[PDB]
Parts: sequence; structure tokens; C-alpha cells
Amino acid sequence: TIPHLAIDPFSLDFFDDPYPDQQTLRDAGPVVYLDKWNVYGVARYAEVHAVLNDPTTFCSSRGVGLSDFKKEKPWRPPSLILEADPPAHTRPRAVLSKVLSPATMKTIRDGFAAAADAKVDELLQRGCIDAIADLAEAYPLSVFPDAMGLKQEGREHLLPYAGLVFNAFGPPNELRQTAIERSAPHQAYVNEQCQRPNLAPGGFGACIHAFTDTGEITPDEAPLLVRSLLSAGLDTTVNGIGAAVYCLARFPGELQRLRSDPTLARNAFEEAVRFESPVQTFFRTTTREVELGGAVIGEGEKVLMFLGSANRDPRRWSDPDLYDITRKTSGHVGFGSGVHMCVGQLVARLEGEVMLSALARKVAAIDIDGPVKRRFNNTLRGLESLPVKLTPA
Ligand code: HEM
Ligand SMILES: CCCCCCCc1ccc(C(=O)O)cc1
Ligand SMILES: [Cl-]
Repeated sequence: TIPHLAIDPFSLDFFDDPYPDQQTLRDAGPVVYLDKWNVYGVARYAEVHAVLNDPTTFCSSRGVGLSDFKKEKPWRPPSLILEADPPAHTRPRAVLSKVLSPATMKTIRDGFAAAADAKVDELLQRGCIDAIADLAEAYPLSVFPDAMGLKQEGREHLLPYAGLVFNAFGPPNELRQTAIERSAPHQAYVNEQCQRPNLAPGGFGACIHAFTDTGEITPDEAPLLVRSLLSAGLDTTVNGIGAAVYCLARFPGELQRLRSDPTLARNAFEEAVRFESPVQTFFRTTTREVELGGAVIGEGEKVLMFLGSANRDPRRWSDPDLYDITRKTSGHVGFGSGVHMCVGQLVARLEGEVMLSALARKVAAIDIDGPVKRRFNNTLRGLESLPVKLTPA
């Protein structure tokens, strides 16, 4: 009954252009079986949304990558939040939710905004820049490590460690194998910065450690929760901002709308997250036999959810393949959905908004003026290089 497909969603050809294969996956049926990796697949909005919102049946504690922690050893100690289920999930989720709170956003917003204006002003002096290294990477690097309370030395380890994390969710292909074999120095740096003495007062990391006395987490849980922010908190935003700039570069009419109303900045970033879905895919593991989209899935099966595909499903979206900065984006799954829905989304949206605000106010045009290169990663979608000429307003 369930269609079997030979599509490899973790192959370079798929990364290079996923959209036709995603339509093939959607149109084959609500649930598919991927013979390449022996996992179930769901690529339509309805089923992706359903799976995300049933954490009891589709659990995370057996891992959200291909590997089933009940069968294999996780490559690093499990995340206490991403790779945990309720109830163990709940209090660590609460702590990170308060660390990354509206009040915290209120404290850092003006610095985040100044840094974005300054970056755009600096890039306009150069004119011809690489929007990945010089903007999508440089801006988050200029605010997030400091907000974490990290020291200066060793920050070069952060993006490699994140690339490693996101590749390690994937199957054991060459991307994953190579990342792991290169991992040791990046892991060592990150794990050491997670210790209380190494996190500057006032920052996210220190605030996690300060929350170890409330009965929500214990002091021995705080380093791995800092580890979560150092895993998730930089590279995601890099590819998110990268996405938004690429969208503005490819859809000049939308840049023109954004210039005319800079208050559209926050939604213009949200749409870019829908449209490019920086985090493309991840897994759940079934804890029981379950009926999903008319198909029966046994206990202990991995299920692969295509977030980027759900975000382009014409069953849910009008003109999904158009970038529309005034779209009602509410309900997209680029940040997940349900109990694990991105706990860092206020930081993400803050960085995204103030960068696109700076662009809206200072830039007249964004023209690609060189070869675009894609970056391949088992989990993340984004570019290696985006040469653009910026014209000042
Ligand atoms: C555009 C940027 C981002 C995107 C697209 C993104 C995407 C996601 C998605 C899809 C999930 C759900 C994973 C799941 O359900 O298994 C998630 C969870 C999470 N994200 Fe984000 N994220 C972004 C930025 C950030 C930032 C800036 C931080 C930290 C400062 C962060 C930290 C986390 C953490 C700790 C979780 C686990 C939450 C939980 O399991 O309850 N993310 N993210
Ligand atoms: C790729 C499938 C999982 C979704 C990834 C979201 C980003 C993220 C990474 C790592 C951690 C962590 O807790 O370590 C938390 C979130
Ligand atoms: Cl690690």
C-alpha cells in the first residue's frame, strides 16, 4: 500500500535541487517508504504537522537524526532538550524559554540593531561583497557569541561544530563520516566553554547556570544546555539570514516593497524561513504501532519529516514557490511545531528583523554579480557563497 521510493534525500543531487523530488514525495502519497535508508517519509504539510504535534507516538528521545539511540550509541551525549521527551523535556525547556525570554530580547535588541546597521554601512563601503561570509556569517558572529558570554579565542570553532552537529543528524554517508572524523577539536572547545567559569556575567550561558537552583535543572545539567545554544544558535541564523538576502536578491520587487515599508522586515524574514527552510528535515521514532495518513507504521520505526516540503505544499499554501513578504506565514513549520518548537526563535527573528530593517533603510538594490555556490549539509540548506553588489539608497 505504502509507495516505496529510491530517492535519497541526503544525496548531493537532492541538495542541489530538492523541489522536484519533494513534489514526487508529496504526490506519491501521504506516507512513503524510502528504501535507501529504510525509513518512513512524510512530505505534505498535514502529516508533518500531525507528526510534530504527537510527541508521545513520534518521540525524540530515540534521536531526531537517522540513528536510533535504542540501537546505536549517540555520537555525543544526548541533548537534554532536543533529544528528550516529556516529562524529562519539560523543565529544561522552561529554563531555556526564560533565558531566551522577551525580557532578554528587550535587553539585547538595541545592541543587535546597532550591529546590523553598522554591518550594512560597512558593506556599503565595499559595495561588492559576499553575502554569506561578509553578512550572513559576519553579522551573527558579531552579536551571538558575545550574547552567549563567550570569550574571544576559539570562536572559529563555532561554525564547524555546528556544521558537524547538523551533518551528524543525517545518515552515515560521507558528509556525516567526514564531519565526525574531524570533530575532536571543535567538540573539545565547545564542551569547555559550557562550564560556568567560562561564560561571562549577564549572557545566555551564565543565565542558564544561574537557573540551576529552582528545581527545574541541576548544576550538572547546565553545561549540556549551554551546549544546545552553541549547537543551534549560530548556524541556523546564518542560513536564515542567508536565505532572506538570497530571496531579496532573486525577487527585486519584494526588496522594493520592503524598502517602502521597513516594518515588513520581521515578516520578510519569516517568509524567507518558510521559503528556504534552513532546517530541511528531521526524524521521529514511533513508540507504538500507529495509523498515519491511512498507513500503518510499526513500533520503533524512524519517520523522516520534510519541513521544507511542508512549507511548499500547495495543499496548504497559495503560490508556495513565490517569495511574498506580506504572506500570512503563521503556521509554517520552519521552526517546528508543538512542544519542541524552536525555543530560540525570538533570537532568530530578532537578528533577522534588524538585519532586514538595516537593508530596507540603507540599500537600494542587491544584485548577484558572481557565481553562487551551495553548501551541502545533511540537515541545513544554505549557500557557501553569494556574491552581490549592494547599491546604497
Ligand atoms: C532561523 C533560525 C532557526 C531555525 C530555522 C531553527 C529551527 C528549529 C527547529 C525546526 C526546531 C525543532 C526541532 C524538533 O522539533 O526536533 C528547533 C528547535 C530548537 N532550536 Fe531552533 N532554529 C533556529 C534558530 C535557533 C536559535 C537562534 C537558537 C538558540 C539561541 C535555537 C535553539 C533551539 C533549541 C535549543 C531547540 C530544541 C527545542 C526543544 O527541543 O524543545 N534555534 N529549531
Ligand atoms: C535537524 C533535526 C533537529 C532539528 C535541529 C534544530 C536545531 C538544534 C540543534 C541542536 C540542538 C541541541 O539541543 O543540541 C537543538 C536544536
Ligand atoms: Cl559535543
